[PDB]
This record gives sequence, C-alpha cells and structure tokens, in this order.
Amino acid sequence: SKNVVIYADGVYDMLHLGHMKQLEQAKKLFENTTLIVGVTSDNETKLFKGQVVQTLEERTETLKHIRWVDEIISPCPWVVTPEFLEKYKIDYVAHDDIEDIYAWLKRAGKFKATQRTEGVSTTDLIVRILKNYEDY
Amino acid sequence: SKNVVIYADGVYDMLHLGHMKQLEQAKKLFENTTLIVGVTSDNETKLFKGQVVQTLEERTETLKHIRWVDEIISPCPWVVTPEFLEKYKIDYVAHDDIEDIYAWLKRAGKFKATQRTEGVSTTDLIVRILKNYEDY
Repeated sequence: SKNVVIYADGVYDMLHLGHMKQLEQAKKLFENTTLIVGVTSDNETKLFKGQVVQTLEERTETLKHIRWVDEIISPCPWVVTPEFLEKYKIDYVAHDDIEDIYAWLKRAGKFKATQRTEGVSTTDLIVRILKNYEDY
Repeated sequence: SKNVVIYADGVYDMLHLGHMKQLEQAKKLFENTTLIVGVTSDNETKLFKGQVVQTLEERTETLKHIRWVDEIISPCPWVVTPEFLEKYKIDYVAHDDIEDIYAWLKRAGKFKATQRTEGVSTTDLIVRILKNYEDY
C-alpha cells in the first residue's frame, strides 16, 4: 500500500514499556508507515507539564534505539499546527488525548488514538524495589 | 557480505541506554548480522548474580522493542557451551568480560568484546531525582 506518515509527540522521560507499546501501536496503524516522533523541549515541558529528569539530548538518544521509530524531531513544537503537518507531510497525528486542543485534528480526519499501559512505568519499578524493605 | 550470527546474553533488568548501546555495538560488529539476545532466567540470576526486579517475561518484552535485536532466546542458558553455538549456528559471542570462563571462546576465535557505558543506568536516574530534595 502507499506510505502513511504518522506523527506522535511526547516527553518520553525515562522510557519504559508503556511508551514503547504506544509507539508500536502508532507505527502499525497502517501496513506501510513512517513514524515521526516529536520530543518536547526541557523548558516547555517543565513550564506547562511537570518535572523532567532527563535532558532533551538524553530523552532523544534513548528513542533512537526503539524499533518503531523512523524519524525524530528534537525538540518538537509544543503545540501542533496545520503548517507543521504540511511542512513534514504528516498524514496522521497519533495521540491518546488524556477545551479539546485536538478538535481541529479530528475535524481534518488527521487524528488516530493510541492508548497507555498502566503499571509498567519506571517509577513503578522503583516502588517494586522498595516493597522488599518492610516498614517494620 | 555474508550474514554473521552474533549472540549476546545478559540480565537486561530495567533496560536503559547502557544496555542499548551495547546491543547496538554487538549488532554492528559486521556489516550484515543477525543479533540473538539471551535473557537469563529469574532463578539462576538471583542464585548466581543478584536481585532482579523484573520477571523474565517483562525483561524479554522490553527487549522485543529494541531496534538492534533480531532474535531472543528466553530463558537462555546461564553458561554458554559449544553445543549451544552449534545448535543455533552462532559465529560470535558478544560480551564485555567484566578463572576466565570465556577462554575457550577466545581460543575458538568466537569472542567479540563490547563495552559498558557508566552513569546512564535506571538506578542513576533515581539518584538524580533525589538530588532535588536537600538533606537540610
């Protein structure tokens, strides 16, 4: 089939199985895709979202090693725009939306949902380490 | 060129950039390779090596997502043997050796060194998180 350009953005701090399953899902939305992943800058993540432990450079170097990732934009825009989609020939934005800042994307037919996997996160694994030390 | 079968084994607990750079190095030892990765069982890792936080199933599911990994043997033998190399048509074992349990591999011309990257580990990132809380 024809090659579909998919865009997915995120913070990707301390990459874990949860991000990877999401990336894999974005990549397989169609039989032939190019998955572009956008990695948010440090400043704007902290300003708008929350604490980041890894720098942009580290967050991006880890993503380079994931099988599903075809291209990375680093840093990426914090807000996706129609001009951005035209410039990089993006057919679909892959998100999990979790008023609606993505309504124009749905109206344009350019939105494809992916999902999160709970309980697989890096912070969760440290919780598991700590359970081995009894409170008493 | 001809296709070279490379074998690398390890625990791969809480996969981080350090493992990935090593896998990438094993994969690029030659122009055309098949990288087989062996993941050690829970029992034998704990018995011979140390604590593991993720099960075999989790440690293996994460490796499935890495670009360099062509095949996984899970669980893998704890000790590599010549019969193992013959069975899976392995040309080289990729290790970082860090008396010598791998001397027969070097004698057979079947040993290729890779290296570790320090300071990139998942436990290190939690140390970074904690630096934000001042002791006083």
